[PDB]
Amino acid sequence: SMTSHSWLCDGRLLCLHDPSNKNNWKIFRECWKQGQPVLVSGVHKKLKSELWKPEAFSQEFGDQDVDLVNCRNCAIISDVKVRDFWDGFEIICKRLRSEDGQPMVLKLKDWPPGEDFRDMMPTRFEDLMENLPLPEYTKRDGRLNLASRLPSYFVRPDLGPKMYNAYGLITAEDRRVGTTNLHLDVSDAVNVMVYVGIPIGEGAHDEEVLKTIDEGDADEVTKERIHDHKEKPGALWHIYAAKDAEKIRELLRKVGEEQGQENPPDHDPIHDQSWYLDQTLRKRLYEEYGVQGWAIVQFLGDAVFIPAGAPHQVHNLYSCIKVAEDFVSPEHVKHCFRLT
Ligand SMILES: O=C(C1CC1)N1CCN(c2ccc(F)cc2)CC1
Ligand SMILES: [Cl-]
Ligand SMILES: [Cl-]
Ligand SMILES: [Cl-]
Ligand SMILES: [Cl-]
Ligand SMILES: [Mn+2]
Repeated sequence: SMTSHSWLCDGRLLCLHDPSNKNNWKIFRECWKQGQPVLVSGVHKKLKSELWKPEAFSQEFGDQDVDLVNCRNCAIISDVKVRDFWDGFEIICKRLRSEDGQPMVLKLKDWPPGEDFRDMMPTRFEDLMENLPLPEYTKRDGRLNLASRLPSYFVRPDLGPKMYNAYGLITAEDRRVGTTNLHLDVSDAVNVMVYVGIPIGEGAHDEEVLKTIDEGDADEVTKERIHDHKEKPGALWHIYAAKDAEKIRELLRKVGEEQGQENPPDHDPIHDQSWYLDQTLRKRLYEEYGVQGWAIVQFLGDAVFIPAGAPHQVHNLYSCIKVAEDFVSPEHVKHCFRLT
């Protein structure tokens, strides 16, 4: 039977089922006030699916100049055509290769660049913004979005949205690497999975995806969305409460020292965006510092709500197109205030 919502993460994560329900705020707002992330499923069913395909981005924008990142070693691939990224999104034999002859796991950096999404892609901008869940929080002009209403004593987010495009991580060694490393944002954000590409050529890599989800500490209900309903899983997230940020900094200063980094005792390993918490580090965070997180699998059409100040990291299971919008809720405005 169709229900308003369910619980993931053993009761600690709200999952809303109807992305456009006029009464969603009644279920959402107490979870949000307590500083929890929230998941909303079904956004893909509201979108024009033809606007969000990798082949359309290549045909329309392929001659633009961009930089890529090799996710395995952080090497920057400078000044290539954006088609060189898109044409290998799902077809492994078309991907740029490393010196060892293997196909690379690539991230497309800063594309579209800066605040240019709306100017470059007006039809896509309209399709995303008209179908965001919790529209009084998430729309530029929402009644509960303070972004356009605050003075300079507050850090204001850029004009969005922003697109996040990267291949899936593939090997046993890739399990310890991030697509996006551990960091925090001073605004709230909603991140929508608009396309998942499951490749061909090495298309049989479904086994290491199951081991990554399991070792990623995913709950038993999350493990059922695959096996029972064959939804397409895009990315594995870990999110931590804003109140636990300093304890995470203490763990990472101690691990940097153990590994022979030479950092002043005050440097900020979260702002540095240089760490990915693998199974070993997540267990050490729990056991040595008392900190538990939320392990979330973002399927096609899932929207992830990330609270301001909450440290978070992202590991792509398959090739993902994500679109995210920043907003400033009244519940979390303290995180962008410039005093005390
Ligand atoms: O000099 C370099 C690397 C430092 C960037 N490259 C030229 C050769 N490339 C290549 C790899 C596999 C292959 F089948 C053909 C060519 C890899 C990239
Ligand atoms: Cl908070
Ligand atoms: Cl467009
Ligand atoms: Cl709302
Ligand atoms: Cl990163
Ligand atoms: Mn972020």
